[PDB]
Amino acid sequence: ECHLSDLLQQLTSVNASKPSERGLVRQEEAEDPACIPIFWVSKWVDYSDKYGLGYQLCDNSVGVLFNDSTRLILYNDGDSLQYIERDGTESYLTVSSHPNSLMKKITLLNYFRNYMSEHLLKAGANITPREGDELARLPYLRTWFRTRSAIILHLSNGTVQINFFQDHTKLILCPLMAAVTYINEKRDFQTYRLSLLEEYGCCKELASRLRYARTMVDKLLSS
Amino acid sequence: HYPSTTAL
Repeated sequence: ECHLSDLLQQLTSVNASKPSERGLVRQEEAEDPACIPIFWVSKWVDYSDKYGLGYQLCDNSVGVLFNDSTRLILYNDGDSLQYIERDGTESYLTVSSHPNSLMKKITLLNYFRNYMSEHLLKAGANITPREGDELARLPYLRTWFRTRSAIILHLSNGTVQINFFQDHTKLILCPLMAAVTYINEKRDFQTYRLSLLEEYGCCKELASRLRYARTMVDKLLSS
Repeated sequence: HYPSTTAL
């Protein structure tokens, strides 16, 4: 919605300053560890041929985006639940309760949760997330797509994550803090304010992906 | 099916 348009114009602004062509680029002066995101996808598995795409946030909370456009999130407490239908309504259940309507989707939310815990590696394991509100519900995965060069994930709180398969690098763009986190080939990370990148620019690695990440935002809003 | 980065 407005968040996707907000993100898009922030990317056009940094890409129009031509940040890599600077007499002296100082991306060392755009850091903001006070802008590290609260949640981000650190595990995911795509089984869309049968059920959908299951994931895990930085908290152990597990969510699944099913093929029928419904969603099921299991909080990192192991019990609390959240079900969101295609049309948007939310419902708050538990696993201690026995909602018969979903017992075939809870089993598959469990299968995804077991697989990710069994085989896949937690991305951003060396990052301290930033503290969130006390009684804040988790965000769900609104829309995702997966190409050959990268995968794109769009949470319900605006954050857009992009993992490049070849470089292993990862971007986490937040339109609210106006920041991006770049994860290095060596799993090193940093958070840069976006308006500061206009004034000081950045290296070729970060600059290149900010240009590519714009066309991906354009493909989320073309749909 | 396509999983993300395997523990390794």
